[PDB]
Amino acid sequence: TSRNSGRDALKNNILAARTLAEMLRSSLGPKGLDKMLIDSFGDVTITNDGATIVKEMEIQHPAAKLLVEAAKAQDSEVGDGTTSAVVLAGLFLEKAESLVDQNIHPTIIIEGFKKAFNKSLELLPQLATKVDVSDLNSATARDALKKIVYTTMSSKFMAEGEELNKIMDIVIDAVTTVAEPLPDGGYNVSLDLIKIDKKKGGTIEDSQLIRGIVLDKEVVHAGMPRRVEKAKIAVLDASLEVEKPEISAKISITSPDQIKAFLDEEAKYLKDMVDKLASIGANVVICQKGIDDIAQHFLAKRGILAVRRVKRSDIEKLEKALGARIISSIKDATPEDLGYAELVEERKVGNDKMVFIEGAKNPKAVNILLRGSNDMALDEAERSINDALYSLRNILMEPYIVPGGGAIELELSARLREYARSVGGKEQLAIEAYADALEEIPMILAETAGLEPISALMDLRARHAKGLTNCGVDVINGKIIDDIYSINVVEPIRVTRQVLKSATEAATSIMKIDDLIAA
Amino acid sequence: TSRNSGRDALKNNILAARTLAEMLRSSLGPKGLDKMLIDSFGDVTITNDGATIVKEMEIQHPAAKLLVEAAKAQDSEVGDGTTSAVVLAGLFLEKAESLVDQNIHPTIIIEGFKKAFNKSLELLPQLATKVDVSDLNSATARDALKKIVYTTMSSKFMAEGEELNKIMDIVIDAVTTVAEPLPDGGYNVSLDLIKIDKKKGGTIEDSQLIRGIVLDKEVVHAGMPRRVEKAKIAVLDASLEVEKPEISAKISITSPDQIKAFLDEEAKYLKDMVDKLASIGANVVICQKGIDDIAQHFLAKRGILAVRRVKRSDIEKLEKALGARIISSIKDATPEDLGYAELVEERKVGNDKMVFIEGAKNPKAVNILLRGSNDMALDEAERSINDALYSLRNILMEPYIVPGGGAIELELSARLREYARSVGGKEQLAIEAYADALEEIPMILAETAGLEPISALMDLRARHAKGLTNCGVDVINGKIIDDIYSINVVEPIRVTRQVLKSATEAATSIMKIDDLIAA
Amino acid sequence: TSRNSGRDALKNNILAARTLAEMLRSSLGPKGLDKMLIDSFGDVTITNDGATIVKEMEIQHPAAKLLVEAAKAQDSEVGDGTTSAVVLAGLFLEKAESLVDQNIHPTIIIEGFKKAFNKSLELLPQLATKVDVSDLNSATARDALKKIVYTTMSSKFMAEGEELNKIMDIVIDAVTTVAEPLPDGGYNVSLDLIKIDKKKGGTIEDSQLIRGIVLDKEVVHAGMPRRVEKAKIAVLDASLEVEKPEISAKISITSPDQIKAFLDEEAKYLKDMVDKLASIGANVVICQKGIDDIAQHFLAKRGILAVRRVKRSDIEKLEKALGARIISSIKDATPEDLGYAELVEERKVGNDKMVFIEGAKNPKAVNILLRGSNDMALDEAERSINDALYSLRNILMEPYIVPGGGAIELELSARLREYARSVGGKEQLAIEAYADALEEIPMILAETAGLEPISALMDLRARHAKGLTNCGVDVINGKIIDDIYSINVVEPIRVTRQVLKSATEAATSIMKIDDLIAA
Repeated sequence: TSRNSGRDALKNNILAARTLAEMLRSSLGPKGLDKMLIDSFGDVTITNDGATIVKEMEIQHPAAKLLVEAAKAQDSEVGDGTTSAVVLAGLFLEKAESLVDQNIHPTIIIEGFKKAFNKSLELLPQLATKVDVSDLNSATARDALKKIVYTTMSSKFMAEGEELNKIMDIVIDAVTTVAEPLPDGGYNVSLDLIKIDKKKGGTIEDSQLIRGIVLDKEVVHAGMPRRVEKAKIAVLDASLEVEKPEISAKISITSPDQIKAFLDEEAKYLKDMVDKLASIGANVVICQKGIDDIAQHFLAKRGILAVRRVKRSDIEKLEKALGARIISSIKDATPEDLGYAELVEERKVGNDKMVFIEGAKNPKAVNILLRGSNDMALDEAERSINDALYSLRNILMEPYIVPGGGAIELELSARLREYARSVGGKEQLAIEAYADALEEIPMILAETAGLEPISALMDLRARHAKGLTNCGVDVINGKIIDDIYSINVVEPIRVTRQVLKSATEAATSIMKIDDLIAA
Repeated sequence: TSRNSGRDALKNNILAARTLAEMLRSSLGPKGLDKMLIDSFGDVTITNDGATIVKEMEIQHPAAKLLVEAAKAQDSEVGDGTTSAVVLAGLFLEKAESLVDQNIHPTIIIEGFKKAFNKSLELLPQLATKVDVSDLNSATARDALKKIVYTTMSSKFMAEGEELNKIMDIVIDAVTTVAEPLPDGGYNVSLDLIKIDKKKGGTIEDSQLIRGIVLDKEVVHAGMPRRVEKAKIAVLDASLEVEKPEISAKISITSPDQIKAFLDEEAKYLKDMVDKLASIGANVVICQKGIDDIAQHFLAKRGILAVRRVKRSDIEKLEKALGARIISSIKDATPEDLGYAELVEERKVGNDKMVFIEGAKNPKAVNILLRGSNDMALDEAERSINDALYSLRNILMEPYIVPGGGAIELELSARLREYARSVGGKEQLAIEAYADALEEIPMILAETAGLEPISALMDLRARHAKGLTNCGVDVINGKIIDDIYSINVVEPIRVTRQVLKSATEAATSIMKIDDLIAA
Repeated sequence: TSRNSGRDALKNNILAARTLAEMLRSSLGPKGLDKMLIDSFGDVTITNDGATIVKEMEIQHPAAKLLVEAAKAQDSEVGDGTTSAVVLAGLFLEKAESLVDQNIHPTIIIEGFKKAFNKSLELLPQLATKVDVSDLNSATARDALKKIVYTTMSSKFMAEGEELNKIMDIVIDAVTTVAEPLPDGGYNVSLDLIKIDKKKGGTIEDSQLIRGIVLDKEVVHAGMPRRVEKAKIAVLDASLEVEKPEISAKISITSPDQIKAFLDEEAKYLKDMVDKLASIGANVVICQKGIDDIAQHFLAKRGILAVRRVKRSDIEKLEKALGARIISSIKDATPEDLGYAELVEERKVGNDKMVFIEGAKNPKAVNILLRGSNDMALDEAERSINDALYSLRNILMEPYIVPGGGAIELELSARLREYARSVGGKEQLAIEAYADALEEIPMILAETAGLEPISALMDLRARHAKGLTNCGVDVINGKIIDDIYSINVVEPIRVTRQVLKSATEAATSIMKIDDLIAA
């Protein structure tokens, strides 16, 4: 059992967490420097994604494991902020450590950072920008929605891709149509209710939203109906497979006719099962855990359109949208538990076959069909719609946006270095370190762009002093910019709010740990 | 888990990828020096193709694995450009490396190589000379084609074969007619529609084009037809073989009659299979994964010509030209699925048998039969034919040529060093280091030819300075030359355009990376 | 020969001058911890003066030697400031090392300290207080002068000496009469004209100012007048000694009588010289490099009081006051080169003999006579008189006084962190780190007294802000206190002005020096 002294243990934990942070920080910006990641299997992986470098690397120091655990817990809400969140966490820790070095109790530092964060959450709804809950059915004369998709695409990659951007703006318009509203000013839109299916080949301009369901399956037998009109769809949980007692009958393999007599006995049990489904009057069937080949001939003969591996999430929606009820087993199929579609057809997308389900009693869920060239251009175009889907769902589910390019932070740093003056003993030194820590974000972006960082930090400060919140620095420009609102660089409120929660959580947690005992 | 520092890693990853390049460049061009490559298993291989030397050699340090990935991707498109492209990537990395020593942020270098490159792509169709689409047919009084077929042979070889060259020039002529032409000086007949079969024995002059398809896999038994007139061809995917249950029926060895009856029951399943075919009335039959021995005897008894092991691609052409169906299995065969040939014969090439299907409506794919010599002299003559088809294909899909021997590069270097003047700031040093790198190609050619390089540059610069888009150095000649068109040293555009595309890709990617993390 | 790198060399010369300062600071202020210093010859020495601790110790590194030279030069003007001055140089330097770490060029840091210092100089007349220029006929009902002498003893001692302190107050009152009036409203008075003579074997109460001069000496032979009335004083540069030629006669040991006759010739020239002085009619004579015993026997016979060893400074104060002429040698003694005194007498002080010259036309110089007990208690009563006289000569030669207890410093730091708002660029950044360095003085005095420094700085910072100027921290009381004037902790303007002058000199000097080449 490995022991560690106090003083020493906190310094040793600030260093691991701090080593992770300054290592992620070459990759912080929207042109940030890409990492190279070799596995023990020796495959190389080059990315600028920050949630991917924590997952891909051996980390073992317990305080470095806490900081990835914070990143991971953050990784489900955001892709860029979870990068920014680790950098911020690291910059708070190296200021806390300077107060501990003046022998100041960490308890007080924790309490003065708690009052800082708290002041900050009452300044960001006033420092925020409020847009319309509905620009003429929330999407007309396009404006806002186009800038979020042109911006998010430029920030995540840049290069060439205008004929991709316009299609992505049309998709984003189609999701915006879906949307039904909350009396606050948010919306009841949901990523989860959105489902995106990608098919190989041709043009990205041929991608569309669907109100009903698309099944990406190619559907089992060529002889089954290629259109069904007024379809009664049965959904069944189990395999279409024989039901038999567990302990298994034995015949000799040294008699020929009996190997055929087990095989034919199980095969007349399947032909019974298919007759029960054609007696039920089903025109389509879904079976989630498989259909035998003999049974697929008998379903095709009786004229029934059968689907295999339709995954649990897609079934819940098909149930819910056509009014089915999930049936456990083929004896258990029963004639009013069947749901209903106007039609079910097979349609080719990019030469490949595909089943589109429509005429649906309620589909809350929607489907987007994405057709396009190759694999790298298709995977990348899906990813790109994803980044654009997620910015739209953050402005839809909360109407407030805040300016970016170092703005928000510089204002907290000046109101907090005004707050911290009215504050009393030993609490004021902690608070004024948290005001400086927001000032340590912002300038690093200007160094990423190839420009001096310290003269860019002072000139934003004096612009912030004579003017107001407007000013900032743009990595994509390479320069200080008069007015951030002008270059489209508004950000969702939720990318700030979460990284100030997860940086103040990771740093207060490394401050709160005075000992470490290891087996 | 091996860690490495930022800034430190960028230099180590340029060195590694610069070292690879600097080892391969002595093998560049038509006198370049050969490497010897010994495998782990001990196999020695002496070569000077550059895509082959990276395939055959172990590479371990990740930034030299990246340049190999650039080689790899270019090797799918060209065989000649890939040798050049790896060296080019070295000449760009060593000007970038000096800019990193002057402390100029990579974001700027990345962007200046980019502005230099964007200018170059708009200088290379104005530097290009465009010949003809096909006024009076392409190859008539042969000339331009004869020049590429003699010029490719000079590069790829440089020894006697005047009596090989007239034959290659003739084969090229034959291919060139086919064409299937595309708008605005394009063409559609290509490498994946060209098929070359080489058969031993006698002269290369006996080589021919075929409009139909040529099958190398022999007609089987002697007692089958060796010529079919007005042939009914059946095409079949599956093996002609006995199909039977999973768990395998057993009849004891110590009942010796009943094993013999089990065998003859399986011979009655085979003779049935053949008798179905003979009932369909297919005078020819093909089975892709095989014909049974009994089954080959019955097809011969009935007077049916059967072919075995024919490859997926050859089958598709044979489908398309005879109007046939690829049938799944003897059970799937049914009486509208048969194609049609005016004749089918077995014809002897250097004594040996070969099956030619011909008189086939509407084929786009062609077959070239190359007869000749024993074996080493025939594999080199097929290879020589390939090399001549690839120049003829770079000329067919764009009828654009660019002067070689350093003419396009020395001309981009002066036009970029004029462009780089009109650009301001430290980004002008960046444009001007990419003009310096093209001028770093070219003089290396003069040293490989056994001449002083720096004095050859000054002679080349002065003829390039008093005239315009002319003069070069030629490794074959072993001099400098006023008239570089005139000695036939001109290149198709697609070998330039790609190797300058794949050197900027590789070098731009090796710059963006600041970390390397290894398990 | 050892060489050193740029920036490295500079950091090492900042490290040596830092270690000196932060070691000299444990002795700071009047509660300061004393050092013990043992010499190479083993001599033990205990002191807390900083100009002594640098003298009694070997300091090796050249940049630390430079700082002793800045201390040596400052010790010659003040005995309190030079201690404070070492500490002030280290505290500016450790802020400079942070700016150098910010990658700021020294030329910009030097120019911002120059602008901080010129701003500081226009701030020290505004903070400055002028009491009077003449104070009811000066030292009258004494009050202000009583307080500076009692305070200077209380900082210098802090134990029983009340009945010396009162004597010291009479002596300061006596020196004040002397002081002559400048039209600035200052007073000309000079330490080079103040003289104190200490005799063992009494009580302090019997100490006096004298207008005329005191000769400390016992004055040679008792046989001469021990009181002279209307004294004609001869002053003589040389020895009363033979003038015989250097290339000189010799005499044999065995010619016994001629040896006695050479001895009597050197005594008969000395007796002529003495008779020559006596014909001139002199009554006192001073010979500064000596009196022969024969010349003393003969000078007492003529009723003449001769003095030996009267040093060159004392000799000028006696010349100017008696209207004498310093004569070179007895041959040059001549009758009107004599000065005149009303009387010259011997008076017994502490039972010890002492000679007083008085009735002097126009002396500027004064003499203070110091009686006391023992030897150690007399040297200390001398030292106590010294330091208080030194505090009078600084209040008298400039009529400006300033507050103490870290009042001036806390006030410069806040006015500069307002100056620095009207300044721009990287020289603003440098001004604001100097301002911070003044804030680092002050709180260390509260730690010598046992208080908490960060809590004594927050209570002073809020009291200096909500209250108003003359706020400080008293190390002798042990408190933060408002109106430090009340406590009597007012200093001369010249002890602050100089200690900022010499610190800003040492720190600029170690900053202008790039290299160090050492043999």
